[PDB]
Amino acid sequence: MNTVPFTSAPIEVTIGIDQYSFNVKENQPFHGIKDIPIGHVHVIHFQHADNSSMRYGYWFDCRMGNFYIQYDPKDGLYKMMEERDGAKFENIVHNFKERQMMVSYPKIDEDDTWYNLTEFVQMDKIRKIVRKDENQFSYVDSSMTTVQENELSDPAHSLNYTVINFKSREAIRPGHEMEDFLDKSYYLNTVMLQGIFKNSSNYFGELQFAFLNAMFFGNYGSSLQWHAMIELICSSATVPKHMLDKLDEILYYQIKTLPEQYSDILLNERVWNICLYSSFQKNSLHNTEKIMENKYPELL
Amino acid sequence: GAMNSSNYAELFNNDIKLFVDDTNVYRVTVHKTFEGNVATKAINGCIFTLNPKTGHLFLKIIHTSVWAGQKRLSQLAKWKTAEEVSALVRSLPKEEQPKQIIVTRKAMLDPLEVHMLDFPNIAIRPTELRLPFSAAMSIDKLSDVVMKATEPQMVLFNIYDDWLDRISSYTAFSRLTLLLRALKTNEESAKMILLSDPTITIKSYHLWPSFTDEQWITIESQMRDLILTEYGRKYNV
Ligand SMILES: Nc1cccc(CN2CCC(O)CC2)c1
Repeated sequence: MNTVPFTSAPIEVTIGIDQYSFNVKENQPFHGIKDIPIGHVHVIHFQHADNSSMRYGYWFDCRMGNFYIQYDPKDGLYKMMEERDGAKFENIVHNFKERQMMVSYPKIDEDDTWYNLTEFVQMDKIRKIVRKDENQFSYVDSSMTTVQENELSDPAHSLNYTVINFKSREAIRPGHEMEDFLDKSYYLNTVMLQGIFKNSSNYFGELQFAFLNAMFFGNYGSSLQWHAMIELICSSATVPKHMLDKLDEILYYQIKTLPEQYSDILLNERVWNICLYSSFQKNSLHNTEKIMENKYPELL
Repeated sequence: GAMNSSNYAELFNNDIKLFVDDTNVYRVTVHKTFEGNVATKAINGCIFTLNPKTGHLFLKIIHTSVWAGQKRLSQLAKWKTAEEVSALVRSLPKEEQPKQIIVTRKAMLDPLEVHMLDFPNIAIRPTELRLPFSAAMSIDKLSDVVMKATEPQMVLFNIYDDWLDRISSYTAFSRLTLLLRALKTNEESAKMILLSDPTITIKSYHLWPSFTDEQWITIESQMRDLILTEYGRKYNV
């Protein structure tokens, strides 16, 4: 079990770790989060009590270093940093635990939610979507735009998701215009899976990461990307059987975890109704269709 | 954006543009079978591709053989249209290629966009106008070349005959759309109007009769009256 200590909490802030969150008051004696499960990426995220504008946060993996949080009063935010002196870090953590100034990552033992949301998400792949190579952790916020968004303006602060565009030469083979537009299997299997992602696990990891940034930061281009990656599979007549089964599990847990009051903005009516009821794969997402109908029948 | 009443004069500026109408591409008669089921028999069709500034009509005849063994023909018909329009553009010299293609039905937008991906600078536009180009098969010489075709064929016509020697393109297009609206609302009456006088002939190289300027004003009045009436007989007013 790993720990992310906090130097202090000088401003009132709601702190999230994965799907958990807690309120910390201005100058409350808060010194971090302990008992964080090893083996998964994690995200620690912030919403200041004053300016609910800009949710922001950090993706990290505790196996890749010792990370802590420190408020910067010049830039006005909680920053993640790496401590390279390992003895300095154990001593800090051990003192803060001894004084019991840390919250415990509150996982229920039966609960596989976080694993299920991050099954294919790898820190190495996150760092290619979020380019900041001097850090082992990745900053994301509500306002960052995607590469595809910038094509339709700061490149260093962009989310470099894989561009998917159904009316593009990459998607459409010359002389197969109608075939490839109505059945996207070529684009999914050859262009994207074989060509770009190499395997379905990297595809799913990007899809899961886009969902999580949409959910935790309200990042709009991330939501567009998550829906595009669903629609590309659902609009392919020929999908490996293992991918469809895993997609049904992936989406099931995403829909299960979404806050009910945010379904109005995070869920695209056209994609979901097309995917569940019109597409080639309309009959292949049994778990997802059942939870969607019982939880968001209005959308449909 | 879409073409509508408000930006109507853009059709007659000097940027090359084409209207594409696909309403006569896939044409069928519905009939009963010996077992008393219903079946379709396709007949020859056409793509109606028109330069509204010049009167140039690229009439691509769609022979029934193109449907043989195919499924979902109404859907294929929009993609076949887009393939043939794209092939036409590619066949034209660069300085004759359109800068915009306006489709008369919105379901053509995606098929044409996908077929024209090689031409990113050609704008594909819908229209809010309810243009009467479906009535082109009520023009006798156009209907005649479609029905006689034994193979795929492109046939070229000026749909304005020689009108542009005497009138502007705006006025020529208004005349054309009036004639075609009349033919669509009441074909028999419209054709009676155009031919009632035997002394006015259609030149061998023309589609419409050789009316004088005065006779066109009378003709145009008669077609207006028809369209109001048939709107009477239809809405009882
Ligand atoms: N659609 C189209 C394209 C180019 C030119 C013309 C004019 N053309 C039609 C009649 C032929 O006897 C020769 C003249 C029409």
